[PDB]
Amino acid sequence: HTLLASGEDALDFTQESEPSYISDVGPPGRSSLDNIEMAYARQIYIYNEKIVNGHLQPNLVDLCASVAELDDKSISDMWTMVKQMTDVLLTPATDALKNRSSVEVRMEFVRQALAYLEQSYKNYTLVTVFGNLHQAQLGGVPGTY
Amino acid sequence: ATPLAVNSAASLWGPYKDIWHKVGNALWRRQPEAVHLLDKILKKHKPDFISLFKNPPKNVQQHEKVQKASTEGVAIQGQQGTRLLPEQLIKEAFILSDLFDIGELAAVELL
Amino acid sequence: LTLSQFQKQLLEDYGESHFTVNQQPFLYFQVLFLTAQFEAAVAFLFRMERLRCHAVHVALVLFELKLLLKSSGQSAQLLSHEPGDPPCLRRLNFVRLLMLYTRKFESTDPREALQYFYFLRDEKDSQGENMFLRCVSELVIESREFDMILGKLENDGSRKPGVIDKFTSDTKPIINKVASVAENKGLFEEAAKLYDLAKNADKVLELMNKLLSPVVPQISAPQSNKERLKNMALSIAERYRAQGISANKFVDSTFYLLLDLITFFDEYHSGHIDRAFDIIERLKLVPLN
Repeated sequence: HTLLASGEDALDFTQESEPSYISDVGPPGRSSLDNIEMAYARQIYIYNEKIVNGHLQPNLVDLCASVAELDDKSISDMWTMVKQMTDVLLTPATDALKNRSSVEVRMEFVRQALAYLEQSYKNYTLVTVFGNLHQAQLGGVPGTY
Repeated sequence: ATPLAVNSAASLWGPYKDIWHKVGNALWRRQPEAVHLLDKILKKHKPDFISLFKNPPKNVQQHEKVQKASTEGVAIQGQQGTRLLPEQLIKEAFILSDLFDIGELAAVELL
Repeated sequence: LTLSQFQKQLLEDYGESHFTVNQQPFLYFQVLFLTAQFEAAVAFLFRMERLRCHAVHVALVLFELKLLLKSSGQSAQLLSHEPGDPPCLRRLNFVRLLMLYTRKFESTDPREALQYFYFLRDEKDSQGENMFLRCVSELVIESREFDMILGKLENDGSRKPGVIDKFTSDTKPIINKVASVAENKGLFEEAAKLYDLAKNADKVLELMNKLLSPVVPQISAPQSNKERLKNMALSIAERYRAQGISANKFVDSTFYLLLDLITFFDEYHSGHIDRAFDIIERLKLVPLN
């Protein structure tokens, strides 16, 4: 340090000169959002930019569900349920009340709701069996039977 | 005029007495010069009271820097340039981190 | 059993007092969502403090997937039923979901309040006014971030973009909507800046004449309302004369005559007196013979 702080006139090397290490970033004052609403707002930024730049419209379910792959398992399963209840082969009509009143789409909502409730009970029966294997007597045969 | 706001969430004592004494001067001493300070401090620290006693969380981007503080050194609010931290203060910061579940930078600001 | 009977039975005849909502809220959300009552499920979930963020993002999903039944008027409650819908369905006031969520951060995080209002890009009211243009015109009017949101004029009279230039290929209708709401709030210096930012050139001078009028005879002290409005009016006059701008000539000639009355008053207040004579005999506001 003493060899560089004796250096600027005859040793041709590093000065003690102003090093601008700090970049433009979201100011760490109070922004009144919280960690979760800021992660959601960031995923909405990551949604709107793709529409503004003329890209393919992304799935907003996966961009929102990746804010529940974080703190709260009950919000993660709530997003898993919202995903299964939005997995619907909707006719591209100009009218949401016609699609929500369709017989076909109301059958599809119940077909997905039953599939969710059945895989929920399949997860519960799996966890009940794997937690109690000595009672369960599962053996080497994979299948729901 | 930027940056530096980066780290004014990590101090687990300095800001909390800064609120408390200025609350006391505004209320129990009834001081007038403290009222346009109180408004600005309450419009600052509304997240803090919305999460009473909630720690700043641990982060790999703090963890790397605290472990590297014996070579690369760490930037501290108020202080010009990066402080080289002793291996003792580094090991003491990870101890406070896993004793309280506070962020690795917040453990260093507390030390 | 039809789905319509089961939807009603859970929402109306059992309800929030059967499903112990203050202890098992996700179970009542699940009961409504698996019965496809998505609007009622959101208008439930959005009541609870820690869950409003999810209730919005589920509504944004249901909106872009065009599943969300929309309530047909701004003034409606957060949930409604409309005079034409099957009696076991409900509708959400989607605008009123957003304007009760953005209103946590409208005055601190307005960059991202604009993003939540961009889902109103397509949306309109019963007058035909666009709900993105409306909600952004209420946002900027209380956040006051005019330079960042709406962009700026730099000293040449070019326009620097703001955050809003991501969301329209013309900002002029929005900037005039905000300038008009600022004028109706009496924010006349800000309305004048916004009318120049949109180059509604007459409306700038229609405000600067009113602003200079009670101020022209005042002493030009440092930081005074005279010295601010004087250098703002000169900044506009230099841009206008450099860009070849001229207006409704009764407003236009009033603007320059108020500027030369400021040079008359300042050359009088300096004690330079004979200069103020050499100005007023040119201005011919008074007779001398």
